[PDB]
Amino acid sequence: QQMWDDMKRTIIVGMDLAHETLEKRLGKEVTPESIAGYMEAVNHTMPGAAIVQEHMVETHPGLVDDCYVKMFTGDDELADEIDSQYVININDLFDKEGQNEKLKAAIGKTTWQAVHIPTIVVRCCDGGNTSRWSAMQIGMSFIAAYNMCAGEA
Amino acid sequence: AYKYPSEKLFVEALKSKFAGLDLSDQKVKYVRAGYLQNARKREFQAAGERVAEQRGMQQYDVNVHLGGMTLGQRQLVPYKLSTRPDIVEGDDLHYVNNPAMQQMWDDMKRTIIVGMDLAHETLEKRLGKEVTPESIAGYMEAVNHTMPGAAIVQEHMVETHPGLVDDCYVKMFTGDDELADEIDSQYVININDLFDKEGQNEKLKAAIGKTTWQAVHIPTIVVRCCDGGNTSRWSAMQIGMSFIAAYNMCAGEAAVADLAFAAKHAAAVQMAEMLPARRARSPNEPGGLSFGYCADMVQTLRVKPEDPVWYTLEVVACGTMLYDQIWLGSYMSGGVGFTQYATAAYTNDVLDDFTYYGYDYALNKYGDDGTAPNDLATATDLATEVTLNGMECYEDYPTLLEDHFGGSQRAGILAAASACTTGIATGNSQVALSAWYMSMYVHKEGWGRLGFFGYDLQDQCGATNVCSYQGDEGCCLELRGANYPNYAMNVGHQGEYAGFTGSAHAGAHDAYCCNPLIKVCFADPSLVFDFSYIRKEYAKGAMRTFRPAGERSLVIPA
Amino acid sequence: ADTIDLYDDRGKKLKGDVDLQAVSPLKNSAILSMVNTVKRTVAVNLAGIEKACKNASYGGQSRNIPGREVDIDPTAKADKIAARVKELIQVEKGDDTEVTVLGGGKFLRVAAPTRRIEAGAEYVAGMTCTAAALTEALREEYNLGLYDTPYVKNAVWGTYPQTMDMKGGNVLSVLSIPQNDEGLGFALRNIMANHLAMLSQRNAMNCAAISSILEHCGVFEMGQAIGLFERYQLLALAYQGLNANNMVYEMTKNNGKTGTIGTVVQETVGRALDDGVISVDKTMPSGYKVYKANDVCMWNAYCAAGTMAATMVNCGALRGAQAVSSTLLYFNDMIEKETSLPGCDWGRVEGTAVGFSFFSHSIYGGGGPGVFNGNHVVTRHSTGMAIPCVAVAVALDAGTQMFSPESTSAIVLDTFQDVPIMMNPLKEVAAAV
Amino acid sequence: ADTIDLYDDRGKKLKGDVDLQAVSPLKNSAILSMVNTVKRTVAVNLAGIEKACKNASYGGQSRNIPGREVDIDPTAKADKIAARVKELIQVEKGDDTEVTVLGGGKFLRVAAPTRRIEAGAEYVAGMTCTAAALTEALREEYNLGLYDTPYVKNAVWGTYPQTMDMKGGNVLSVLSIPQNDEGLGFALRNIMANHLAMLSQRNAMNCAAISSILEHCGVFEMGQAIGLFERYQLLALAYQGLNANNMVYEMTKNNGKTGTIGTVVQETVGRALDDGVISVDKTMPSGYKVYKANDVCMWNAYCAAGTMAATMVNCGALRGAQAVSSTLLYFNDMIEKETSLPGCDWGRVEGTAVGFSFFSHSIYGGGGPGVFNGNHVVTRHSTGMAIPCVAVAVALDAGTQMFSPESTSAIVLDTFQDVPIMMNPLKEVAAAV
Amino acid sequence: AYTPQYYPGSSHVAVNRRKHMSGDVEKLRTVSDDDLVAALGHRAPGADYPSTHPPLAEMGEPDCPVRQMVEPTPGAAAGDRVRYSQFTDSMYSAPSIPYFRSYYAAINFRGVDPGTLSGRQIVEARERDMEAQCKAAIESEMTCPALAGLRGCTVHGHSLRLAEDGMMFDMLQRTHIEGGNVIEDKDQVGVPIDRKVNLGKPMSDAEAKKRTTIYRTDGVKYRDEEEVLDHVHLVHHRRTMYGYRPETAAETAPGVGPVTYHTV
Ligand code: F43
Ligand code: F43
Ligand SMILES: C[C@@H](OP(=O)(O)O)[C@H](NC(=O)CCCCCCS)C(=O)O
Ligand SMILES: C[C@@H](OP(=O)(O)O)[C@H](NC(=O)CCCCCCS)C(=O)O
Ligand SMILES: O=S(=O)(O)CCS
Ligand SMILES: [Cl-]
Ligand SMILES: [Cl-]
Ligand SMILES: [Cl-]
Ligand SMILES: [Cl-]
Ligand SMILES: [K+]
Ligand SMILES: [Kr]
Ligand SMILES: [Kr]
Ligand SMILES: [Kr]
Ligand SMILES: [Kr]
Ligand SMILES: [Kr]
Ligand SMILES: [Kr]
Ligand SMILES: [Kr]
Ligand SMILES: [Kr]
Ligand SMILES: [Kr]
Ligand SMILES: [Kr]
Ligand SMILES: [Kr]
Ligand SMILES: [Mg+2]
Repeated sequence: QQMWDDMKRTIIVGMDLAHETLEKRLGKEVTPESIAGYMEAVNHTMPGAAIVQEHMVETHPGLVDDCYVKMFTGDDELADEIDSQYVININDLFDKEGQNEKLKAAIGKTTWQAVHIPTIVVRCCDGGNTSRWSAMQIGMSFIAAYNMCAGEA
Repeated sequence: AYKYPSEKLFVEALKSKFAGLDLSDQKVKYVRAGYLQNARKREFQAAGERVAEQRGMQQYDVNVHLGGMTLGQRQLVPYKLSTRPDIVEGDDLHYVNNPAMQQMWDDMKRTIIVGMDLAHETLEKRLGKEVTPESIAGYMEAVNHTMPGAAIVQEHMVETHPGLVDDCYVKMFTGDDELADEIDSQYVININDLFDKEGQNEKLKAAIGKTTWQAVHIPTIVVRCCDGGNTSRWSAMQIGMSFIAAYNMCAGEAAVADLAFAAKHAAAVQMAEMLPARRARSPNEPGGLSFGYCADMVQTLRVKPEDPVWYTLEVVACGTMLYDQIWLGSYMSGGVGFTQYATAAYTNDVLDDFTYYGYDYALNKYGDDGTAPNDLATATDLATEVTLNGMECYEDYPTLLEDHFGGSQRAGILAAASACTTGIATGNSQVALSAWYMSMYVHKEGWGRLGFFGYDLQDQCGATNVCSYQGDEGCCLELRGANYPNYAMNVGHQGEYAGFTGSAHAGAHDAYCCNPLIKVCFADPSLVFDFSYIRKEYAKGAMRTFRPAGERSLVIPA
Repeated sequence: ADTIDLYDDRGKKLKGDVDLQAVSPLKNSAILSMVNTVKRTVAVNLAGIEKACKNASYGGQSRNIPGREVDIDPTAKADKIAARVKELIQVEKGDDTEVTVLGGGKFLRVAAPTRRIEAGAEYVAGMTCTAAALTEALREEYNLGLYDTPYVKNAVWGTYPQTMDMKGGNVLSVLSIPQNDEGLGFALRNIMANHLAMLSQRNAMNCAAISSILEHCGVFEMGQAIGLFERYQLLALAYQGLNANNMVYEMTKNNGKTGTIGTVVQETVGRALDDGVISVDKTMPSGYKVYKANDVCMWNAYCAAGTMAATMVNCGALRGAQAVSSTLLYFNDMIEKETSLPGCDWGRVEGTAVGFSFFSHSIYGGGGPGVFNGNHVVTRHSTGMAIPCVAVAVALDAGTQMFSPESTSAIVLDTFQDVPIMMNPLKEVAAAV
Repeated sequence: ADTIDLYDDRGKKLKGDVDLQAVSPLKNSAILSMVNTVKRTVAVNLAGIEKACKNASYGGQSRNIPGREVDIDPTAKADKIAARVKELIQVEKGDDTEVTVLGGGKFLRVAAPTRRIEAGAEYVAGMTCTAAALTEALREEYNLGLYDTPYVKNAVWGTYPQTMDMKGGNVLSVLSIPQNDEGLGFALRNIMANHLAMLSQRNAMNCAAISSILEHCGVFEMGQAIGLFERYQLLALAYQGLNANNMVYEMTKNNGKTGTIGTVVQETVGRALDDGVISVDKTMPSGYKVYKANDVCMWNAYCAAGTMAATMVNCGALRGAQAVSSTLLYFNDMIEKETSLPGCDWGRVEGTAVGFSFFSHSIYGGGGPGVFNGNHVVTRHSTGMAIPCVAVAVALDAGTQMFSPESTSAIVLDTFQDVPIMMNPLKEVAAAV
Repeated sequence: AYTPQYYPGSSHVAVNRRKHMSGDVEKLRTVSDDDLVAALGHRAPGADYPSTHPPLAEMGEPDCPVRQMVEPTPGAAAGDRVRYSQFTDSMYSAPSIPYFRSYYAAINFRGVDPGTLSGRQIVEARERDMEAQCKAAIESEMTCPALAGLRGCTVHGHSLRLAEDGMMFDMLQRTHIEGGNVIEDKDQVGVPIDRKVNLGKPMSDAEAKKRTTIYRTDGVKYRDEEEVLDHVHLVHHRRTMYGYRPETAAETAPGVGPVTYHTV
């Protein structure tokens, strides 16, 4: 059951387009430091916790302990600047037969998030929940981490 | 008849939240305590510390809230379940934290109603079998062994652990009293015993007729692993196996395929149909749930039909939680979600006050339940009075406004009180719907605000689509649901619509709104969730005293 | 090029040495007319509307909305309602709009104007213009108002738009809604076999023709009749569906008294060898002969004709639809064993038949043959060479089915029984050449 | 009967006292042609096919199937491939099949023959016949065999048939697949606003016409332009989309230098009053005047034109698409407060605009204006009187958007830039009277 | 030309509503360009305007008759970013109410993107244009610096009891009273700024009640504003009627019943 729940609750989401939006529309600068702040935000918010509004009610963190977000990238320089608790280490996991270099070449200098929403949510609901749940808390985290208006175009 | 009292129904909850407070005070001292004021936030912070330590990765931390502030710069207040003494922290009403809420939805999702007449006609026509009470009894035994996932025909089958599927069962029901009395009562939904008020049983039996139906409830654990599309299929599989055994059929002949088509389609009554591609979902998911069906699942009507307001607000509680918290707040979005968008409709006795005020106003102006004119003039009168009164309550009681701090909450509650009053008074769901949008428009001009950015998409489309008869605009409210185009997106409407659909049939003193099969199916006390008192169940879930189905403690280590 | 002789449903020769292109869905005016006909024609169940309103059973499935009955009697006003519907949907005087009362007022046959199809992207304008015209006509005839017309609208349109289809409604089509398409180009594939049997008035030769035409029209729209595959599909249409060279008719007649699936297999092989479609390739040491196809597409067409004739001989003898699933399977399984050449659609008829047999004899889904169609997940896999046989089997059934054409498609029979393309499809296709 | 004067995109009179019926989607040959054009025309991304094969990136979304690269260069052989595609899909010499090389070989414009649409039930024959003809052309040109042709097939068709659409494929349409229809008749409503802006080559008056025409074609196919509702919809098309009586053009010019949403509201009311569409009904004690509509359908049409002019004025001044959502909302909210008459589509434009504002400024979905369309759950609710404004706002944007027309619809511009009905829609509609 | 009447009602609240709509709002305070830029938080005071695309003159424009006849705002000509100002207004008789802030923007300013919500009201526009619109609103009688403030996030407060000193609750306390004046020392999204923006004094409670656009029981009671109720009813009724059939005969369709109005 958990193998299937782990598949269903997973969505992969690029970050490059979001960073391009912040640059183009807001003139924000995206740095390792701003990305680090984003990754902390999204691992607080993704399991169902609040970052912007007041008097919010939240998911019990112990019911959603399996929910988390990590980033990964073909760009070793960036992967190295982020706290390793937030990063899938392609080089360590794919050390055999040069597999890490094949993966990094296929991914390119692009940045991705591996999002795993709570098992309890897909059990109550369905797999269609996954990309929507991911996007809501990704959005909340960008708002916080880049001092956006909490709801602008 | 009902008489609205001298003390507003919401005052008890205000006094229980704010002991000693002068309820007319517009000002307050802010102490800016942060999360440490609140036991639930403190417990959550400690849970997050364990989570991070056990997995090696940061998770919940109140200090990640932006601005260098944690939740609770103001006072974090609890919620009283309306009509209940139970006061809970707001997080206790988040659907993820509340197993009663989860099980109400699982109980609906795992239900399918399946006719037996077509299957019996197949056995007679194709095999020449005789269908008797004795053969039906053997079938009912077979289907209650097989439906949870156990074997009846083959050899060397492996089976589901009966303890993991203890909530799964099948009961039959029929308008034919003579057959219902011939089958062992453990297998029968007793319509006469459950619907003993205001002759409801005779209305249901007449509307069902001398036809025979199965209420099938597949295991909660299955729909949790899978989805609502599993329900009609799982049901049909084990129905088929049980007919094969109970009528000595070939275990797989052409006639079995006819039984499958009947069980899966021709005689299958889903709780909800599929949805279009942008919001693709299997059948038996909340987007496909009609408001008439939602109202018929709630069973307060068979308990106390002489108070139509109580049943109405129990439907509101059922629908607002399901549609706003689970469906729109999770299936269609997720995260922290939409708990308080819904709790506004079933906590602190606010909607109850506004609605009983309206009921009393209508009773004295138009007369008894269901007798007011079914017209736009009447909807205008009731909605405007109910809305003005509610707005004056928010204006006169600063902590009431503070409770429904978002305009969307106020909009939904004022409009629900307006439309429930109209439905009870006129007996007409469509007229009540005109009152719903009237409330929104009155409200908006009073305060120069209504709801969130995209709250009144359906409300500005609203009045003109009540009485449209165009293809994708016209529809009776009972058959509208969460996929009616205008309604497909936004919080603060769908459960309220279900509510005043119920209010119209309660005001008319009907036994149901839309489908008598749904009504009988969900009256059965063998379901896990008690559909006759929604808000009492929510209180149990919030207090960690509701036992759901589907847990896996029997097959996991400590 | 290829030429065929065209024969009618009684084995009489109609036309000789017809260019195969002249019976193409892209060229033959009768086929084009048949497509237009099923797209724009709908049926209205006025009796069902009357019943739904009087009993407030809007949406069906035992639904009852207490108190919301609307007491109207459209079956007693059918001529007046029909005239209003015609006025509301007709685009130009004398255009091809038709509105006809049937059943003494119980039903309306509505051929929506072709211009309304042309003006849209799909085929639903017939359904939607009729539903709207009928809703308006009822509103005006019975002086309905603000709060009761929505209920009457649901009597017509069913639970639309809470659902994507007019579920429980009373406007009927032999087509389904586009969102039910399994893939690209599948709308003409989504025609229930019970419907096809009624279109043909249970004339099994005409049923083969109607079903085969519409199946191959679907395959062309799917893009799977391009280049070499056009000849592949057109030969299958001609020989399996249009009784080319009288092969289906004659093979059925010569095996109708004592024949079996296996004797039709043998006749198909013998005809292929005599006609030069196949030849002996090599002989194994045991004396078993491996054949070779001298014309690959033509060998398939012979197998398609044999599959159909086998269906007519075996289901005809049983007077039962259910044997079609095994007929399609074992005709092709054994013709391969007989020749070491691949069977019809190179195994895709046999494969369709394996799963179709399973899902017409098991607990898991499907049903009797009458519920299948070219868009059904079970029976979609051959490009048009399986479903015509299923429809023929359904037409030949003498009363063994639970969900028979009369129970699911009675209004289809009445709606199309005076439509020339459906009354004599083979004569119409030949006359169009 | 209603008549209108037709004016072009530069405020020049084209035709006087035209019968309203003459611009109906059911009768105007130019409108019927536009529908046929968007149905049967597709673009081929030959560069994308070449890239996918050379890099084994079949299906897109970062997919890579190592070792399954197929080294082909269709962009270098575009004319030969184009000629083979035309030969494979053309039905008759001299029919309206067109295959044109664009971008020096990077793309092909394929106008599939109308007969292939007629022979089907939907519109997908252009997409499917082109994908099939292209797959065969590549197989033949590069001598592809049993085990590599399937990979090249996916380069053309994307992940079809594991998906219902050609996801990641390289055959493109301005329409979507039918299964994405939200309801009955929605295929012509499912045209991304970025596509509409490219069809118009960012000429905003032409954008209003193209989008309004296709929206109302959809509404007709939905069955929501029957009887009185025909006049309702046609007046909205004429005044909002076809610059009837020059009112959209003149009101925009009148407000283009210093005007605002509010001044366009005022001009709309003044015109309605001066033209006798509305009059003073009653006066309240404060002096506030309640108006009445003397011609309800025409009051809507004036509100519809004002909504469009207001979009051109406000989005034109911002040179930004995002203000269209608030323009549609506040134009109609304020015109109701100004008159006590209901606004455009009786609140359904305002309501669409409420949700559109929300879903173009929030976390929950939507996006910038260019991703919406008449089939989008957010923006479907008005019968054609909102999306044309959205497409116009997208066309007026000077570069504030992330998902701009040149990033999602570049091939649409090239494919249709020389198609007369898209180059001068207003002139072709008037000439077709 | 047509003379607008804007809105019904005869009370002084309705008069205030028409002042906001018509743009005839009295100036009550001054806010410097630098102070306003600092509070809005999109750029450093004195910094050049960033751009999202090149100036229109530099890149040219498609051949469009609408573009050629609608004048771009200064911000659009320059290619500025689209930025925003966002305000929250107390329900305890703040001068402004969300919808009428949006009507003020939509009637009196060009190229603006207003949005109305219960607890926040936003104006997006090209940055320099948005600053001018924000300056006009914040310096005017539409603004009390205690009952209203800039809040680009964490907006909670419009519906809460006021603080003892009359300040509307702000979770981020971006404003506070210093010696009778409201000082802002954080930008609108809560980031501390190296200046103290002085927004002058709060309105007295009596001034607020004279200047407010809200109806409520301690000021002008909504129940008594029968012209506004009549307007609401008329628009709802006509919307209902014409959705059934868009013609005057719908106004007496069965089911309308004896609709009636107070003042007409
Ligand atoms: C009633 C059917 C027709 C149908 O639609 N499904 C059936 C029965 C169905 C039931 C049997 C449960 C029970 O005993 O009550 C289930 C478990 C599906 C369900 N409803 O949960 C199943 N088969 Ni079946 N079914 C099976 C199989 C099979 C094999 C068994 C042949 C043998 O020699 O034992 C044969 C088909 C064949 O001959 O190839 C078969 C037929 C059949 N299968 C015949 C009953 C045969 C009999 O009378 O004994 N199954 C198998 O071949 C192995 C897997 C096994 C499945 C259970 C599992 O996977 O653990 C089960 C899968
Ligand atoms: C970022 C948005 C824009 C958006 O797309 N969604 C947001 C935020 C989102 C987040 C906030 C979680 C967090 O704090 O991290 C969630 C919980 C959805 C989620 N992602 O799980 C939510 N809102 Ni919102 N949102 C709400 C509401 C509201 C009210 C709050 C006004 C006030 O005075 O406090 C206003 C809209 C309005 O003015 O009408 C509002 C806006 C907004 N809402 C603004 C943030 C406002 C701010 O900066 O403070 N919500 C409500 O009105 C009540 C219910 C409440 C929801 C949580 C619950 O139901 O328990 C929450 C529903
Ligand atoms: C055929 C189809 O069933 P229907 O004919 O639509 O009832 C389909 N079932 C299946 O394919 C069942 C597959 C799993 C059980 C058999 C495994 S061999 C379904 O339910 O959608
Ligand atoms: C609009 C649409 O999103 P897309 O534009 O398709 O991304 C749709 N979401 C929603 O309707 C979200 C509804 C729930 C959250 C907001 C409640 S007010 C959906 O995900 O299918
Ligand atoms: O601020 S928005 O109205 O976009 C979202 C409210 S939850
Ligand atoms: Cl070929
Ligand atoms: Cl050959
Ligand atoms: Cl009419
Ligand atoms: Cl009129
Ligand atoms: K689940
Ligand atoms: Kr809280
Ligand atoms: Kr909890
Ligand atoms: Kr076993
Ligand atoms: Kr059954
Ligand atoms: Kr459901
Ligand atoms: Kr009442
Ligand atoms: Kr307002
Ligand atoms: Kr039909
Ligand atoms: Kr295209
Ligand atoms: Kr400021
Ligand atoms: Kr301020
Ligand atoms: Mg009573």
